[PDB]
Amino acid sequence: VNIPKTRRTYCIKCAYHTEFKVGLLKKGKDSPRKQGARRYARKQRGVHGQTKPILKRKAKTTKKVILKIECTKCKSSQLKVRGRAKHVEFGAEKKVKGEA
Amino acid sequence: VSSHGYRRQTRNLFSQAFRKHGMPNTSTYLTQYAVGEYVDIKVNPAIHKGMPHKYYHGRTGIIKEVNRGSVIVLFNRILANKTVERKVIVGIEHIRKSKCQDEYLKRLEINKKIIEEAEKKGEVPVLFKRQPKGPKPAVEMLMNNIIELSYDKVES
RNA sequence: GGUAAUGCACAGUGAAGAGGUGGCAGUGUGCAUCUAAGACUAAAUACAACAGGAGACCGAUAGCAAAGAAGUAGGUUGACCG
RNA sequence: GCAAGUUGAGCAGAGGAAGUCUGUGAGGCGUAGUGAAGACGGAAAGCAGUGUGAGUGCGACCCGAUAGACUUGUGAACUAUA
RNA sequence: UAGGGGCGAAAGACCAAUCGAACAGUCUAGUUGCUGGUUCCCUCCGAAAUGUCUAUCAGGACAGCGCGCACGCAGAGAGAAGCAAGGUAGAGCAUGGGCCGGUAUCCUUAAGGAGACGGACGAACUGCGAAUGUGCUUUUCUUCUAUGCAAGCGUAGUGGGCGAGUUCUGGUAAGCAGGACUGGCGAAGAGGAAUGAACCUGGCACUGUGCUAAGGAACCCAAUGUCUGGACAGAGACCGAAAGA
RNA sequence: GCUCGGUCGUGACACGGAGGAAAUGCCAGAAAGCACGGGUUAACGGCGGGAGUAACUAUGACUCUCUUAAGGUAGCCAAACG
RNA sequence: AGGCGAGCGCCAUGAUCAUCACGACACACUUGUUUAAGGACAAAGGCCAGAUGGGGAGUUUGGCUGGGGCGGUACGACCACAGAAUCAGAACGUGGUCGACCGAAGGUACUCACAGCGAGACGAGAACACUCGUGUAGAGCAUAAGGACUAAAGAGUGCCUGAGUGUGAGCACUACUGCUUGCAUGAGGGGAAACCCGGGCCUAGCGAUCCUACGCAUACGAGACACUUGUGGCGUGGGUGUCAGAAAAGUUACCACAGGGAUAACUGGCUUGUGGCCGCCGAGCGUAGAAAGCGACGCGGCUUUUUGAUUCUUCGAUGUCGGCUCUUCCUAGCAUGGCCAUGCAGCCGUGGCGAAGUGUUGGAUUGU
RNA sequence: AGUUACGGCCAUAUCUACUGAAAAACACCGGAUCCCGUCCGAUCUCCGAAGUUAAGCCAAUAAGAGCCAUGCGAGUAUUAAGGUGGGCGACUACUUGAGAAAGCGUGGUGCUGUAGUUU
Ligand SMILES: [K+]
Ligand SMILES: [K+]
Ligand SMILES: [K+]
Ligand SMILES: [K+]
Ligand SMILES: [K+]
Ligand SMILES: [K+]
Ligand SMILES: [K+]
Ligand SMILES: [K+]
Ligand SMILES: [K+]
Ligand SMILES: [K+]
Ligand SMILES: [K+]
Ligand SMILES: [K+]
Ligand SMILES: [K+]
Ligand SMILES: [K+]
Ligand SMILES: [K+]
Ligand SMILES: [K+]
Ligand SMILES: [K+]
Ligand SMILES: [K+]
Ligand SMILES: [K+]
Ligand SMILES: [K+]
Ligand SMILES: [K+]
Ligand SMILES: [K+]
Ligand SMILES: [K+]
Ligand SMILES: [K+]
Ligand SMILES: [K+]
Ligand SMILES: [K+]
Ligand SMILES: [K+]
Ligand SMILES: [K+]
Ligand SMILES: [K+]
Ligand SMILES: [K+]
Ligand SMILES: [K+]
Ligand SMILES: [K+]
Ligand SMILES: [K+]
Ligand SMILES: [K+]
Ligand SMILES: [K+]
Ligand SMILES: [K+]
Ligand SMILES: [K+]
Ligand SMILES: [K+]
Ligand SMILES: [K+]
Ligand SMILES: [K+]
Ligand SMILES: [K+]
Ligand SMILES: [Mg+2]
Ligand SMILES: [Mg+2]
Ligand SMILES: [Mg+2]
Ligand SMILES: [Mg+2]
Ligand SMILES: [Mg+2]
Ligand SMILES: [Mg+2]
Ligand SMILES: [Mg+2]
Ligand SMILES: [Mg+2]
Ligand SMILES: [Mg+2]
Ligand SMILES: [Mg+2]
Ligand SMILES: [Mg+2]
Ligand SMILES: [Mg+2]
Ligand SMILES: [Mg+2]
Ligand SMILES: [Mg+2]
Ligand SMILES: [Mg+2]
Ligand SMILES: [Mg+2]
Ligand SMILES: [Mg+2]
Ligand SMILES: [Mg+2]
Ligand SMILES: [Mg+2]
Ligand SMILES: [Mg+2]
Ligand SMILES: [Mg+2]
Ligand SMILES: [Mg+2]
Ligand SMILES: [Mg+2]
Ligand SMILES: [Mg+2]
Ligand SMILES: [Mg+2]
Ligand SMILES: [Mg+2]
Ligand SMILES: [Mg+2]
Ligand SMILES: [Mg+2]
Ligand SMILES: [Mg+2]
Ligand SMILES: [Mg+2]
Ligand SMILES: [Mg+2]
Ligand SMILES: [Mg+2]
Ligand SMILES: [Zn+2]
Repeated sequence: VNIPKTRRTYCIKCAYHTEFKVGLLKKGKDSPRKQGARRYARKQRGVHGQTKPILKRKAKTTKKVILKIECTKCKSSQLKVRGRAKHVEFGAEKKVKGEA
Repeated sequence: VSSHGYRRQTRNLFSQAFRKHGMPNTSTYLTQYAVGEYVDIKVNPAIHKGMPHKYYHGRTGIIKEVNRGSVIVLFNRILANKTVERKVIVGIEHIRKSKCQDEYLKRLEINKKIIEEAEKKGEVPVLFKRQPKGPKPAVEMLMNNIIELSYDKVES
């Protein structure tokens, strides 16, 4: 699947159509200071073994394509969801018809 | 085993009749509908928006609400041994005006005359009910021109 | 229950004379309230053996295992069992 | 039974008394709802008992495993080896 | 030398008639979706063995079918009369699949091929199309109807089914395995098929007199005779094929 | 699997470093192991297929071809092992 | 405080704190070398952290299934067939497909067809490019199967990113999911305009609570106030294929317990494929000649003595193969008695009929 | 009464040969300068009247093919309810009801709405 690097679309904050910059969303790093991390650290602490379950019988191959789009004027962001695909490319050459 | 998609088992239903393929006729689009009319559903397979589920094909119901190019029709259905009302959205290409009230409306037109006179002259209407066909009538016959019948045909 | 430590310990480290606390981690600053690392204390509260009084309780296959010389006659190699 | 209210909380006063009568007097639920909350507000008789059917927890309609653990409890008079 | 320990010229042998983990006592009335049992009379009403989800398939829960209390109340497991939808039985072989043979004529060969046509066919072929069954409106439409219906609230049992008639799928078949429709036995006695869960007659408080059903009428055993044709085989009343004199 | 040698890399807590008002984080650091190179079967164990070819026919000493860590030696057999 | 190369890094040596070997003494610590020998090493203790660890400890090792196991997946989805013409409707019934792909194969406006067949046109042939006439789809429509489509939904060509943003109501047995449809807005698109567009012509390509990552504004914050961390709310992603969602390998012939004829290993019952026995027809063969004796290719039956198929009875127990011993029954007749046919000279035979009274043995190898 | 513009129901209107037609239209027809579009003024777009009823459109003809109706096939095929009807089965007779199709015969061959124009 090929996606262009730019898209003119409606910006909710500006309340009219504007140019946006287009790219794949990126998963950030887990923080030790959140309530879930704190709870788990304390529970693991003693001689208690493994205290929470871990998935082993996994089954899926792909994961869902998700695009982050940024408004060039006001820097606000929107998230667009596009379904499952094994491979993604940004800004490659057009699928020109009637090749040799 | 069978499957359970939205258009399961519709090979015979949802197919055009012989020498009747193509889009609908102008009369379909120029018919005006109103709340409270009785209407009859027959799906046109060539139109892919506003199709009802195939249970409703060939059933008749009553118009509840009217929109730009679609209608909402009220139906009743038995589920788990109880009666349930159902509100079905249909596009105007898949409906035709029902004939089911025709005779009753004629009868009302006759009643509407009598019920006025019944205030002036009588006290109660005669009301013009239908009656089922009675016994066989009496006959007077001239008795010339007799025809005899016989087992002449041997039927080898 | 005590949740980015409620209390108690062990090893390293280890104060100030001024310190401790105000149910969420940190740094600063007013405000409120107390004074740890020494000791004593009545009354109002809990419950066997033994004694006394009561009862919509049980009435000798019941009520304590046991209404007579009952933890007896008798039994386990033994602990114990009856 | 009383009713926009209702109630034998504990406890005190009287009384030849584990009964009964009278006080003082909390709390709880009700007298109208909506949201995580900041915030806002606009329908619907209840409270306490005497009993019956029925749910849940305790031995839980009655009888019944192979097993698991804990003791500062016992055994080499049969049988094994030095 | 003592119990998750001993001791073994090794067999998981032996450790007080106990050993692939001793005995005593306690926690403990350990747990059980599994087996057994569960104590007086009469009156009235009366089921289910199906659907969805479940480490679910000998169990649950939710819904469906009972009963009790019942605010209330024009309704009905039947017909007519207008109106819709359907592709089965029959019938056919016009698109698609597909078997055998063709006159004149045509094309080449001097073979064969095509053919104006006939016969034979499909659960996944259709050009046509029933009966029975399904839904809508009208009591302004016959006929019945209060000893009747009944929202709502509370709560039970059930969730192994099996059989007859009519039909269907898998299988050489089966008192075999699995669906659909209308009544049964389950939970149903009485009279009849000699006997039999389900077949025929026909639904049960307690008495007395009459009459009929189904099935019978020499005798067992309450009631029997008549007329007309067939039939001679230790036949038939109970009973097997293709083929035959 | 066991054993011997070196690090070239990885690999903990401590101990340091930078920054910030401070907490939390970040960076470095890092034995033995692991990885890497050798030894070892009276250690656990393992030890092949397909084509042609000799003056009757058969059989193949001989040839070619695929393949490996090595392709079952000396013996013994329808044996308690066909 | 010195020196090098167009104040930089690089090369010299001089002051300031730890610090690793090596020596030499004796005081902790060690040893019956004890009026002694060692010596800050050893050995023995303590607190944290890595490595190894069936030596041990706890526990687990899905379901459906013509009994279980091995095999398949009828375990989550989609099309067609059948199930006696609405809808629904079982079996490890039938033919198949899915866990994706695409900036166009998405949205709009306009133009024109196609597969073939009959004539033509150098090289040029069966099959090259160009034309004329016919052409209801005999083509295409990415990917199963069905349905749909003709001045198009197919093939080309132009422009666009609606594969917008808030918030309602419903359909499929309706939670998740998929689709249909209402109102409001965009300094939205395409088209002259009426009209159409919030993915793919329609029916398939998918996933809760808690935790965590990101986007969006509006909240909270403990005696008070400021900031760094934190906690709330809505929406999407990270995943459970046993797909309405536990974190999981074997073996027991040493074996225990609760139950089951809801379910196997005997017999019996129903069935008779397979096993065995009998009929009908007459192509050929028999020295001539259908039929003394045979009888191809086909067709109809009977039996329960073989082995299957099914699970009705018994799992708080019906003793399981063969032999020995002893009795009775059946006939589909091997001998013995009476007969008929013959390819019956006689002898020996072969095919048939009524008949079950009396007979049908001794041994070698082998559990048979 | 036809035609023509815009329609309704979508073959009684289709397909193949032939033949007719007053008036007014409808067409073929003559050019490309511009607007517009092509390999190509063939198509599309624009500007025109020298010609012509030859074509199309309209109408007639044909023991025409196809479509539409009706009669017959036929109370035939199939089917609902019923009985201690029959048959070893496969299946089938009877009683009260409902009721076809193909073939083949005969007839048809567009009908209409609103406006404009032409004796
Ligand atoms: K004190
Ligand atoms: K006693
Ligand atoms: K004693
Ligand atoms: K209870
Ligand atoms: K017990
Ligand atoms: K011994
Ligand atoms: K033993
Ligand atoms: K033990
Ligand atoms: K169970
Ligand atoms: K009753
Ligand atoms: K079940
Ligand atoms: K329930
Ligand atoms: K056909
Ligand atoms: K058919
Ligand atoms: K239940
Ligand atoms: K029962
Ligand atoms: K009954
Ligand atoms: K009887
Ligand atoms: K029976
Ligand atoms: K008699
Ligand atoms: K050898
Ligand atoms: K051998
Ligand atoms: K010394
Ligand atoms: K010394
Ligand atoms: K010395
Ligand atoms: K273990
Ligand atoms: K089965
Ligand atoms: K399948
Ligand atoms: K397709
Ligand atoms: K505070
Ligand atoms: K406070
Ligand atoms: K949070
Ligand atoms: K997850
Ligand atoms: K599951
Ligand atoms: K195990
Ligand atoms: K053993
Ligand atoms: K068996
Ligand atoms: K048994
Ligand atoms: K035996
Ligand atoms: K004989
Ligand atoms: K005999
Ligand atoms: Mg730890
Ligand atoms: Mg269906
Ligand atoms: Mg705290
Ligand atoms: Mg007494
Ligand atoms: Mg006693
Ligand atoms: Mg003794
Ligand atoms: Mg309370
Ligand atoms: Mg109020
Ligand atoms: Mg008990
Ligand atoms: Mg345990
Ligand atoms: Mg059931
Ligand atoms: Mg049971
Ligand atoms: Mg048929
Ligand atoms: Mg069941
Ligand atoms: Mg009975
Ligand atoms: Mg041997
Ligand atoms: Mg199983
Ligand atoms: Mg498309
Ligand atoms: Mg849409
Ligand atoms: Mg769509
Ligand atoms: Mg599930
Ligand atoms: Mg059974
Ligand atoms: Mg047989
Ligand atoms: Mg037998
Ligand atoms: Mg016995
Ligand atoms: Mg028994
Ligand atoms: Mg016996
Ligand atoms: Mg005989
Ligand atoms: Mg003229
Ligand atoms: Mg020009
Ligand atoms: Mg021109
Ligand atoms: Mg002319
Ligand atoms: Zn913006």
